[PDB]
This record gives sequence, C-alpha cells and structure tokens, in this order.
Amino acid sequence: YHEDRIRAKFYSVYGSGQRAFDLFNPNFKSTCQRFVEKYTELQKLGETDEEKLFVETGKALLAEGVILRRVG
Amino acid sequence: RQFSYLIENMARDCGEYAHTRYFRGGMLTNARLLFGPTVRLPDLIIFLHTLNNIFEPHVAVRDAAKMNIPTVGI
Amino acid sequence: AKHLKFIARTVMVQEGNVESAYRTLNRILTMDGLIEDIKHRRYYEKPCRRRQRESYERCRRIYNMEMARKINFLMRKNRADPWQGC
Amino acid sequence: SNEDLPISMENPYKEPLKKCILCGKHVDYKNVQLLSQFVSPFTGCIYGRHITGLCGKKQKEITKAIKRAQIMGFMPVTYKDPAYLKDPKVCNIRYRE
Amino acid sequence: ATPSLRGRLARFGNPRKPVLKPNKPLILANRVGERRREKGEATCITEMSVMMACWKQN
Amino acid sequence: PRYELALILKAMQRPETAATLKRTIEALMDRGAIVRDLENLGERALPYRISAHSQQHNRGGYFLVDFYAPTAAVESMVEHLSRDIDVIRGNIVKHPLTQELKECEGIVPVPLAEKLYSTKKR
Amino acid sequence: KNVLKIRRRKMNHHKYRKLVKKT
Amino acid sequence: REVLQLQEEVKNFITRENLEARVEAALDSRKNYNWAITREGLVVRPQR
Amino acid sequence: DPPPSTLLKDYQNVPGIEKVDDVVKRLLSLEMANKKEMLKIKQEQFMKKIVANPEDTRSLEARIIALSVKIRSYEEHLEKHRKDKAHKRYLLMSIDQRKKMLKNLRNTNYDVFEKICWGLGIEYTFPP
Amino acid sequence: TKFSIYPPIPGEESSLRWAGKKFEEIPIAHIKASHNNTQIQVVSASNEPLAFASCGTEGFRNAKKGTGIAAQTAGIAAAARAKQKGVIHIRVVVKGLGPGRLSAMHGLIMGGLEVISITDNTPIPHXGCRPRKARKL
RNA sequence: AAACUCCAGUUGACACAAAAUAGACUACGAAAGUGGCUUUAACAUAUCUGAACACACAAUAGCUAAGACCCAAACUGGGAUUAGAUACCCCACUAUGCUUAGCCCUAAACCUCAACAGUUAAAUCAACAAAACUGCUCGCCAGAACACUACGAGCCACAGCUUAAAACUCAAAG
Ligand code: FES
Ligand SMILES: [K+]
Ligand SMILES: [K+]
Ligand SMILES: [K+]
Ligand SMILES: [Mg+2]
Ligand SMILES: [Mg+2]
Ligand SMILES: [Mg+2]
Ligand SMILES: [Mg+2]
Ligand SMILES: [Mg+2]
Ligand SMILES: [Mg+2]
Ligand SMILES: [Mg+2]
Ligand SMILES: [Mg+2]
Ligand SMILES: [Mg+2]
Ligand SMILES: [Mg+2]
Ligand SMILES: [Mg+2]
Ligand SMILES: [Mg+2]
Ligand SMILES: [Mg+2]
Ligand SMILES: [Mg+2]
Ligand SMILES: [Mg+2]
Ligand SMILES: [Mg+2]
Repeated sequence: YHEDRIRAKFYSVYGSGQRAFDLFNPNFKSTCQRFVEKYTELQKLGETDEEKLFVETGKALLAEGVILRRVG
Repeated sequence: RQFSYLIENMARDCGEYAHTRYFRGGMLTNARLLFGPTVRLPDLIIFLHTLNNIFEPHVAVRDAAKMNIPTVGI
Repeated sequence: AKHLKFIARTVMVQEGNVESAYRTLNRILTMDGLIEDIKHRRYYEKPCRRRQRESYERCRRIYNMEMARKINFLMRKNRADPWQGC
Repeated sequence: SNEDLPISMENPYKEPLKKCILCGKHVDYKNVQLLSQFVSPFTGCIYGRHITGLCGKKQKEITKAIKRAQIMGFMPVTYKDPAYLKDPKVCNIRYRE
Repeated sequence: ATPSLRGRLARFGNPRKPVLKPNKPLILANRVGERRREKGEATCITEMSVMMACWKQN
Repeated sequence: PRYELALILKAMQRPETAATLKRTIEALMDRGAIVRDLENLGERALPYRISAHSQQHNRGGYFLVDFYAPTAAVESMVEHLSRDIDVIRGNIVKHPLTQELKECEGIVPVPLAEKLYSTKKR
Repeated sequence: KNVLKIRRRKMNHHKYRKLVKKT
Repeated sequence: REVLQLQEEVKNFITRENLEARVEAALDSRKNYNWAITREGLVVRPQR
Repeated sequence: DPPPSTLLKDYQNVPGIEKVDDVVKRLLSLEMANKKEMLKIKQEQFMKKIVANPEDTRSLEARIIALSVKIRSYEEHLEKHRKDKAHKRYLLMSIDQRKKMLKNLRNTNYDVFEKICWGLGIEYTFPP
Repeated sequence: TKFSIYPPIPGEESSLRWAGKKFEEIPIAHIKASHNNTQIQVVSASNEPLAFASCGTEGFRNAKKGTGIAAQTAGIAAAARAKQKGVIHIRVVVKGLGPGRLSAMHGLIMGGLEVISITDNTPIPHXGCRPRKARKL
C-alpha cells in the first residue's frame, strides 16, 4: 500500500515505540498508524516534498502529546 | 490434536460422528471386514483439517473418493 | 629456516600445567589444518585421488551443516507434549 | 472502482545489503598491519572467508596481497608478526576454547 | 552458512564441469547416525612403568 | 605506464643510502623513466633472513619509487637491480593506484539450490 | 554397470599384444 | 580535467636537477601505510 | 607503426594539448602506453583512409579493419612466441573470420570490397 | 597480569624470569617423535649439547621403540643427564606426530625438569619433495 | 629381516625439483588443461549450423638429441611372506617424471548427456540415472561374438596409429 512507504520511514527514523500492539482489538491504532493518518492529512494541504512533509508531521504529534524518541 | 476434544464434543452435540484419532488402514475401503457386513458408511465426511501430522493429505481424503463419499474440507 | 624461532606454533605453560598447554597446542594445529595435512603428506596422494577426497569432504560438510541446521531448528519442539491424551 | 486494492511497489521495508568490514577500502600489500589481521597468530595460515567474514571480492584481494607481501620482503610466512598481536580481533575463531 | 550448491553438480543447465561428484543424493535423511563407541586405550601405563622400574632397582 | 618500485636497501649509513637511492633513480631515468616521487618507509627488521650477494641480511631500509616508464624499461631495470650489491630485494609492480576499485553495492544473498533431484518418490 | 564388456576387450588386447611380440 | 591535473602534478616530479635535494628530503621523512580495521568497519590509523 | 610521440586517441582532441609541457606530452603519448593503445591508433588511421564514414564501427568495412588490426597484432606476438599454441589458434581463426567477412562484402558491395583490399593489402583468394 | 600463551619476544623487554634467566637463555629440549623412534636432545641456549637419549639407547628394539612407554623412558634418561649439567627449566621443541610425542615430555617432567613452553616444528613443505607411493594393504 | 653406521640430533650455509594455508571460493581456457610471486604480450567472430581424413591443437605413457639431480620410481637386485610369490610388505637403484629442440597423436580424452534457439502446458514419465519436451542442423547407430582383429590405404609412426571387413559359430547377448 502507499502508506507502507511512510510506515517504513517512520520505523527507520523512530522505530517501534514502547506502546505495544494490541492485535486483539480490531480498531487498534498504533503510533505509526497515527503518524500515517496525520501525514496523509498534511499531504492534502498541498505539500509536495517528503522531507518537509515528514518533519512537519512529527511536530504535529509532539504538540498533541505523543512521545517520539528518535533512534539517535 | 489441539482441537480433537472440541471436534469430538461438537459431533456428539449435533448427533453426528467424529474421527479425530489415528486413521487405521482400511477404515473406509475395508469397512465390511472391520465393522461388519451390514455396516453403513458415512454419507458425508467433513475435514476440519485435511492434513495429517506429517503435513501430508489425510489418507481419508483419497479413500473417501474411492468410496464415492462427498467431502467438505477446510 | 630463515624465520625467527620460538614464535611459530609456540605455547607457554601456565603454572606448570603441561597437559593443558599440550592440548592447546594440539587444538591450534588441528583447527588450522596442520595435523590432518601432515597425515595426508606421509604418502603421496595422486591428484585424481586428492580430487576424489576433496569432493567427498565437501559433500560431507554440506550434508552435515544442513542436518545440524535442521536439528537446531527443531530442538524447540522437543518440549513436553501439550495435548497429552489426544 | 475500489481504492483499497493492493498496489505494485518494491518492498519498502527491504533492508540495505550487508557490507563486509572492508567494503570500499583499498587493500595494499604494503599495509601489513591490516593483512596480519587475517592470518593465524601461530602458523601464519590465511583464514578462510568463513572465519574472516569478508566477501568473495575482498577475500581474493586480501589473499593476493598477502602472497605478494610475503615474497617481496614485507610480511612473515610462518607466523603473525608479534607487533600486530594486539590489533583489533576481527576473525571469528577461538583457539583457547 | 552452508556452502553453496548452485552450479556445483553436473546438470543439463550447468555449462561448467561439475565441482562435486556426490556418490549419494544430497538430500537430508530422516535419521542420524548411531553414537560411536569409544575405542579403548591401555590404561595405567605410567603407573605400571613406575612400579616395574622400581622392581628392577630392588 | 605507471609503476611502483619496492626497494629494500641494505642497512647503511646516511651517505651510502643517499648514494644508492641516487644511483637507482638515475638508472630509472637512463632507461626513459619519469620519476614521480620517492617515499621512505623506514628501516626495520626483515620478516625473514634474506641472503643477497653473499651476505646475510636481518635489517633493511624500505623505500618506494613511483615512476612512469615504457613497458620495455621494466625488464631492463630488473636486470640492473639484480647486479646492485646494495639492494636486498627490488620488485617492480604496476602502481596500485592506477587500478580503480569498482563500487560495491554489498553482499547479495544466494538461496539454497533447488530442483537438483527429481521429485519422484524414491 | 558391470565391466564384463570391458573385460572381454581387455583379454583380446592383452593376447593380441602378446601375440604381436612373439611374432 | 585529467590533463590539467597532470600538468599540476608534473611540477613536483623528480628531475635530474632536484634529484639530490629530493633524496635528502626523503631520508628525513617517513610514510606509513599501516592501518587496522575493526569489526565495525572503521579504520584505526597508527599512533606513533 | 605510429611514431612513439603520437598522442593517445583519448587525448588527441583535448583543447590546448599542443601547449602543455614536454613531460606531459610524453606521459600522454604512445611511448608511455601499452601495445593496445597503439593498435587503437592504427585502427583509426585505416578507418579514415578507407571507410566512407569513419565513425560507423558496425559496418562490414569497419569490422574487417578492426579484425585486420588484431590479425597483425597476433602475427607480431607469434614472431616472438613461436610455441604459443593458444595465440596461433586465435590468428588462424581470425584469418578465417576475415575471409568470411570479405566473401560477404564482395557479394554485397563490390566497389567497397575493392577499397578494403587495396587499403589493407589483402589479396582475396577463392577457397579450394 | 593475565597469562600470555604467546612467548616473550626476544627483542622486547619482559618481566618473566625463570631462576633469573630470560626466555632466550633457557635450554631447549629437541624431541623428534618419529613413527618408530623418539630422540631427545637437550641443548643450551647457545646450541651446546648437554644430554641425548633415544628409545634405542634405552635398550628397546624394533617395534618396541615405537611406544609411549619407550619414549617416556628416554625422556627420563635425558632429564637425568641434563639435570647433572645444571638444567632445570627447558623449552620443548617437538618434531613429528609419532607415538612418543607426548610421552617423551612426561618423561622429561618425571625426571625433574620443568617445561615452560612447547613449540611444534613438524616439517610441512609448502608444495617440496614428492613422498613415497601409497601402501597397498 | 636386510640395509646404513662416511650414521643420527642441534646449528649455519645451501636447487634447471615441487608450488601448505587462501579454496566452505567455482573462476579461466576450444578441449587437453590451468590454483607461489613479478612484468611484457594476450584470450577469434554483430545470425546460426558446418570435417576420423582439410587446417591447427590434444593428459599420461613413449621415441630422438643435448643437459639438470632434491625427491619419487616401471625394470632389476636384496630382505621377508608363501605349497610356489615372476606379487601384495621392507630396502637399494635405473629408465622415466624436469629443461631445450623435434617426434608420437593415444585415454573410462566420460559431466559416457552434440551445436544453436526456445518451453514448463498437455499424455510428466518403462526402469535406473542428473525432471519432461519443441524447433533446426551436423555427426553417429541398426542381434551377439569373431573384432581396439585380417586385408587394403595413409602417416617423421616400423612390437605403432587411423580407417575397418568376412568365413565358420550361436539363440541369445544386453
Ligand atoms: S561487500 Fe563490498 S567489497 Fe565486500
Ligand atoms: K604454494
Ligand atoms: K576415444
Ligand atoms: K567420467
Ligand atoms: Mg555412483
Ligand atoms: Mg557397483
Ligand atoms: Mg576374446
Ligand atoms: Mg641386521
Ligand atoms: Mg586445499
Ligand atoms: Mg562454425
Ligand atoms: Mg565425414
Ligand atoms: Mg600429447
Ligand atoms: Mg618426455
Ligand atoms: Mg630415492
Ligand atoms: Mg634419474
Ligand atoms: Mg579429463
Ligand atoms: Mg557439432
Ligand atoms: Mg587402442
Ligand atoms: Mg590395428
Ligand atoms: Mg596393415
């Protein structure tokens, strides 16, 4: 899927967060999926570059209170 | 063997028959010798698992076709 | 002959433990292939016979390394039977 | 039609190919310190790739560089130069156990 | 890692000469070999020598 | 083309080592060589005992001469070095920096070979 | 395969060579 | 670009005029080709 | 043979090479190169003298010239290496390959076939 | 300090001493372990012969020389003669894979000598003379 | 046992011989072959197929001539074994293995699987072996034995090689 490209980059930059996947819940939304959803929304605005669009997505989550500890 | 108990209960509850154990050679193609000359064979065989425990087709699949018994299978 | 002596294939004895030192030396020569090479060099091995042995030893490595890989892969399944009775 | 059908891509999760410790570096016969890291400390025998961990291209380069250094008067043949016995151990071999 | 078997055997699609000539098919069997008995060695040869050497002196 | 002369010289005092290095570089130039640089790798113990010109050597001064010369000059220079009694060992190789190392993507994995034997039931 | 066909030819050649030498 | 680079390098080539001076300069200097690799693929140059 | 001072085929058209230092000129000349570099110049000279389009390397003409330069290199190699059986085979095969090319050129374009034979000094012979 | 299996380099400075003698000064016990005989020669660090003993000099004959007990007896004999000349610590240099390769070393220790290092010097040609033809047994 | 004791061990000097490890790599070459180091020359063909004989090659053994000597080693001699032992085991030593210059042209020279171009669907397929096939071309084969033979012919080959039958015999051989 198109979002696999986003998911791959997110996992490379941030990695699987401490939040554990609950696969029993059919509507579980992981931190990665939340990022995908937000990233997809900012793309609707008109941003055409990945670097800037990717960076802007991380900032939005930090404002919402999500913990994004980069591998570095 | 994880589901042998479940399947054997389900058969007893609906008034049908279950064979979850080691399938002995000739149960279907040599039934009249094993059970008796007037034994009635199944009219339908439902395979909940079609593979035996060495990841090969359950022998009853072939033997059901030999005996012209229709088979349902997951 | 030309090289310096007491550097190659030399092992120091620890606390007069000569047995352990000899076992170490013998293990170094075996792992590097010197022991097996010395035994093969006693009598001349003809090229065709050498090629036949190398082909044999290589096929054994392949088979043995694949069997061992299957043993380790299946070892977890040696646990107690979880459905005792079915 | 529907928008949820799978699309055709190349595995986006594919990891980069593994590179040997010498990938992209020049192997010189004069560099005896490097070459000594791939020979036995006791016999001077050149280690195979299953010990060195080098790719086929660098295993050949190291082999040819050692054979050149040895006959041209740069490297000993029957043992590892004791000066290089404390260099970083990069070969997967243990003699004491 | 197991040594490669690609292009090692004499096969129709292989242009080169065979590297390996297995006398048995390179296929894993369903059994392993039996545990080999240890070949016995003469024990107590150093102590025997020490006693026999003393006998010679006395 | 470009070559590298790996010259192991006899362990001598500075005046004699300088004369030998001048002698050797002039022999290269006399055979049509364009000498690019001279590098001193230092004096060290030899990896093994080298017997040359009826002498046993345990130490030598390692030197490098990068130069350009016609292909025919290599054979002539090798003969000249053989007769020089101050040279322990001299080897002319194609200069290692002329060859360009191809870019490597990395290790490409190779899977287990398949279909080596028919699928008949033996 | 067995070497029975080779063995017949082997004896033929041996005996022929011995005959040629004798004569 | 190669011809231009070569034209610069030839200025430092040893000639019959500077041979003696360049031999003495070489005797004073030292060039080390030794460096070790680590398990992480990093070069460890010699400290001497 | 091209003089040893001839510049390499790669550096013959770089602008300003006539003004570089003498040392640079002999470093970029045939004197300081291997035998294969001088064969590229021999091929170029034959192409300009014979072929209508010296830049078409895929025509039967250019291919006969290129093979004739190789044939001459094998003959010179074998004059020194008289017991090199591998190169003797390459010479004889190359001569047979050039004869097949010349037979095809004679059958299709006779006018150019005559210019190949004159320029390269090949005397076409009919097979027995 | 951690024990180093690697021998001390003759040029470098080491603290390891045996009776006030450096590693380069310890006498050497050369053992030739052949398939049919074991020969032991103890020499000083300056190559002065001190003691010699073989399975043959101990009275074993023919196939009896090619045994561990015979090599052990030669080791004891060599140690006795070497200990009279003042040898305590020896550097063993063994050559060959014969039956008395290790037994000869035990004899040297049983005779009162202390082995500080073991060097293997079995001759291995790197390509050399073609060995005799294979035996048909 | 014979043999050696003009022997053996350490150390030093020291090949016209042979090329540990790398190589668990699978490359190069038409095949035969090719695995120590360096340098020079150098690895045909822009459709394919195309020769017992034309052309050029062709392991080992062998021949002719001149050299080389570590080791190995047909033959031979000695020791042992055995009913005998013209063998297997031990020792010694030669032709020969090497170099140079010419021959000889053979191999289970077999990966016994021809070159080129394609296929994995159908009847997949006697058996075994290394799954079954299509197009196209050259080479080859038509019971066993006689027979890697006879004769003829060609060949630096002359106890040779290549090509290669028939008569009598059998009802099998494989
Ligand atoms: S993987 Fe790149 S050179 Fe080894
Ligand atoms: K070698
Ligand atoms: K044949
Ligand atoms: K074969
Ligand atoms: Mg077989
Ligand atoms: Mg059989
Ligand atoms: Mg017959
Ligand atoms: Mg006697
Ligand atoms: Mg090997
Ligand atoms: Mg053709
Ligand atoms: Mg014909
Ligand atoms: Mg031949
Ligand atoms: Mg010969
Ligand atoms: Mg001999
Ligand atoms: Mg001889
Ligand atoms: Mg062959
Ligand atoms: Mg063909
Ligand atoms: Mg024949
Ligand atoms: Mg004939
Ligand atoms: Mg005739």
